[PDB]
Amino acid sequence: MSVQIGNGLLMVVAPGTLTVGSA
Amino acid sequence: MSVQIGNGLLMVVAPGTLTVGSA
Amino acid sequence: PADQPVHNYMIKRLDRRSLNAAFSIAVEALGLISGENLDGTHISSAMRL
Repeated sequence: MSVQIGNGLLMVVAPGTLTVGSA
Repeated sequence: MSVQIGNGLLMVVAPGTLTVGSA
Repeated sequence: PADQPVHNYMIKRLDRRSLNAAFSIAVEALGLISGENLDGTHISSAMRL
């Protein structure tokens, strides 16, 4: 009763790298 | 040219549930 | 008087400057793209687009 949907949130913030580089 | 690295971010915020419960 | 050939050595230093931009994101419109609160109806996908 303690593990991974905030430890969810926690690991896979992962598949976001662009946050593009362009205006 | 529109799908999943912000739809990346979007789905798998998932593997984070603790964000522990303890001080 | 005569002369000698003269040399010299110079050292130019680097510089650092970082230009940065920042773009904000909405709060209300956070599900449509997502599926936490996305719903199987037909209007949610339209607002999603």
